Amino acid sequence: SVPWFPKKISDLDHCANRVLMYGSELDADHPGFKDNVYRKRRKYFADLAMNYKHGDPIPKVEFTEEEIKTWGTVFQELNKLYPTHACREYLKNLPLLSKYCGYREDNIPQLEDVSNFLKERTGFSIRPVAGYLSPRDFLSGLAFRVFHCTQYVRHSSDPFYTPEPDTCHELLGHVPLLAEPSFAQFSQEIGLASLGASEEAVQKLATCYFFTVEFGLCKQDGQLRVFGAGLLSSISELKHALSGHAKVKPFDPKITCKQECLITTFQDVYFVSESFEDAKEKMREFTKTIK
Ligand SMILES: Cn1c(=O)[nH]c(=O)c2c1nc(Sc1nc3ccc(NC(=O)CC[C@@H](N)C(=O)O)cc3[nH]1)n2Cc1ccccc1
Ligand SMILES: [Fe+3]
Repeated sequence: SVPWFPKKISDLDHCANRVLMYGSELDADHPGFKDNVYRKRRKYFADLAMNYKHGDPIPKVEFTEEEIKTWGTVFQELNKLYPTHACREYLKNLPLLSKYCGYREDNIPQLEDVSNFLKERTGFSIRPVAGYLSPRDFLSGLAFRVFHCTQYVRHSSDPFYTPEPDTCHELLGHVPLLAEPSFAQFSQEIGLASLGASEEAVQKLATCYFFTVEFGLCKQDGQLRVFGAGLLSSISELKHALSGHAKVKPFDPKITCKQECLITTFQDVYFVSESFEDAKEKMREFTKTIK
């Protein structure tokens, strides 16, 4: 029988809080693991997300000077690399975000502002999320053009590394492409495909999502470019991915879905999509075979 799935955007209220691992529950190896002040700050962010209901404005947060410095450090360096590394759609949308959502080195954009911007451009919206969700629940958000988004900032001891998504990853990695209609469509259809799907199918969709939305490369005017959010927010892997020393294969869902998703190291392999339109077409054919 078909498992429960959200049927309208407010139904995400019921699965968004089905958190498998709370945001405040840091793994032994976390840079802030021994920091009780950062631990409290994380509990504050997790509580904001848990209390959030669809329809609410996303609570605005006053970021500390230390958090803003961490953002600025990350921001400053990544921006040096984007012109020579990022896909054209990313480069087109990022200056719009600087203009309308206050992206700059000395300011962390508010999720509410970014959500209102996306709603206008592609109908995407943001939902703050406490911590890790099941792949079923995370992907179901995309069905309604909702991106579940972390609001906290990585620990300041190491601005260039995070074991997990933080809101620097969300704002710099994900948001510029959610503002692109072809990418938004591609993403939504991953979500739509997942709704009520078997566990098996959900896992394969989540792996395809990982190797496009999070670590994807594309070919544009004969060049390899980056569109994966996990690359776009990581100084070291962004450079590595286009370095010439990375393994690279064509995006092909039946093959890609067999690949392991690595969380604490560089990927072993990156997949190249011809275009967002082509990736979308390939997923449509793939979904027929698993659903
Ligand atoms: C498939 N899936 C699920 O099943 N459940 C989710 O809740 C989920 C999800 N996918 C995402 S989105 C997402 N998962 C990620 C994993 C890794 C990375 N890696 C990096 O950013 C590298 C950066 C670093 N090396 C550096 O130093 O910069 C980016 C990710 N983006 N989430 C939301 C979620 C919210 C909170 C916590 C986890 C996940
Ligand atoms: Fe991500």
